[PDB]
Amino acid sequence: QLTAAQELMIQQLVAAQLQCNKRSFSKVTPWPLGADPQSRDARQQRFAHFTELAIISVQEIVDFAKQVPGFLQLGREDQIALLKASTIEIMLLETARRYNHETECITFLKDFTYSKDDFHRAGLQVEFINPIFEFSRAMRRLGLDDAEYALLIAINIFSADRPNVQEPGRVEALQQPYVEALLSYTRIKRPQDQLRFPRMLMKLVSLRTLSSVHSEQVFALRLQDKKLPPLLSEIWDV
Ligand SMILES: O=C(O)Cc1ccc(COc2cccc(-c3c(Cc4ccccc4)cnc4c(C(F)(F)F)cccc34)c2)cc1
Ligand SMILES: O=C(O)Cc1ccc(COc2cccc(-c3c(Cc4ccccc4)cnc4c(C(F)(F)F)cccc34)c2)cc1
Repeated sequence: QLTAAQELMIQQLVAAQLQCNKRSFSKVTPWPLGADPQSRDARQQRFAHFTELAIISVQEIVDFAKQVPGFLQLGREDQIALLKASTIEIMLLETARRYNHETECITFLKDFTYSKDDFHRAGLQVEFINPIFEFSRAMRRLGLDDAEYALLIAINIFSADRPNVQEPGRVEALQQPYVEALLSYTRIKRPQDQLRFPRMLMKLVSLRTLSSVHSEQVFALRLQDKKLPPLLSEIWDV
């Protein structure tokens, strides 16, 4: 019982997500192969490889948001305020989406697959990596399809409570149709489990905390002179 209008909205979202991601292929610094043991330079090269993946992701996320129906109707100031806050959360959703529970690794851009050890080997701290993997496993147990991921991202974008939002009324009104679509879609997909929808919305709660956990990781780089490139530092370093 999805209405025609809801079906159309969902098609648009899934088509946009697909196109934007394919556009992230249409060259990152390599993962260091052939390094010496305990190497300063190897570690920095790993970190640099990761910062460049993050820079690819942020561009994909902005490109996707611009395609989300209603986003560009908002004032430009609100567009920026919404994307600034949602970028890390959407990035962690797309990360969770690429977790393989069999291997316990994350695969980025098809070719780049990494373990907890590999993230640690690049200089990221256990206090950040562990909750990300915990979240990824919890996301895996939900079994979201492409429509559910796209809808959840749209809902995340139109959060009226982000810092410096000018027209929170308009933002909340834009969130409504996407919340309503996800409610309808989840009922049809799994009618016997009436909790899958609350459990999904609850992942937005966890993402808020992960953003805070991420802020602490960013801060921990300041007392080990391992700083972010300027682009990432602008959106992430307070
Ligand atoms: O834009 C492009 O064509 C390509 C591109 C894609 C990604 C990035 C880096 O990744 C991000 C992620 C979250 C937001 C922005 C961001 C934008 C970006 C933006 C654009 C349109 C609507 C909304 C947001 C614009 N202006 C910002 C400003 C300000 F002070 F206002 F100048 C401050 C802080 C962030 C921003 C950037 C930079 C470029
Ligand atoms: O694959 C596709 O098709 C699309 C796609 C392409 C790329 C990506 C993201 O790619 C990555 C890969 C490795 C790390 C990050 C990264 C994160 C995010 C993060 C952190 C730990 C583990 C997983 C993810 C957060 N913070 C970082 C910081 C910090 F200092 F903390 F600011 C520094 C450097 C990297 C990071 C990002 C997603 C989707």
